[PDB]
Amino acid sequence: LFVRNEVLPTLAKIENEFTRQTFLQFLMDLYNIFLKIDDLFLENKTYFSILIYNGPMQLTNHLYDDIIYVSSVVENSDDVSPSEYCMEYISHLENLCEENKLSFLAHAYVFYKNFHLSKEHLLKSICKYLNIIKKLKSSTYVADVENFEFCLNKMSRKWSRWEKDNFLASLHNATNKMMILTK
Repeated sequence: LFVRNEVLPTLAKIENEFTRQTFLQFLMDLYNIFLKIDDLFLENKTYFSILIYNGPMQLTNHLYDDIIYVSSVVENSDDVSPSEYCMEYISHLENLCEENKLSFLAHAYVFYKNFHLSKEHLLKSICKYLNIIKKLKSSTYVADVENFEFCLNKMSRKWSRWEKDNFLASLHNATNKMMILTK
């Protein structure tokens, strides 16, 4: 199956060598990137049926609820909105998807993947640092990534070698643009 034999090794190979106001913005940025992914799936309902019919993932809803919670323990909470950088990235995903649906899909995947892989350490240590009592809904593991990986395996069964090549190459680009959203 494509994920275990091709995607996960490729990601392994791709391994080489801040106030509360700011944290709320961080979550708003993440909410909007993930929301955009959900919108670009629905805007191509036919192409992405296996990820839709698989049924919605829970992460956007978790972040939504987590933004409401964190809003409650931030002064001037209604002032904060998505950052300049996030709105670039949202347009970039539109554009990516417009050009090549699998180029876009690689970027969605890596985003779900790298968030899963880093969320628990990040959100615990940020919420410690900023004295934010309640653990966030979006730090919980609810198989979003596993479900993503399940759908990749099924989609890859109807992909040309070329389409797989594009997807695996696109992981590099997505991995990099990931890091850049870490400040």
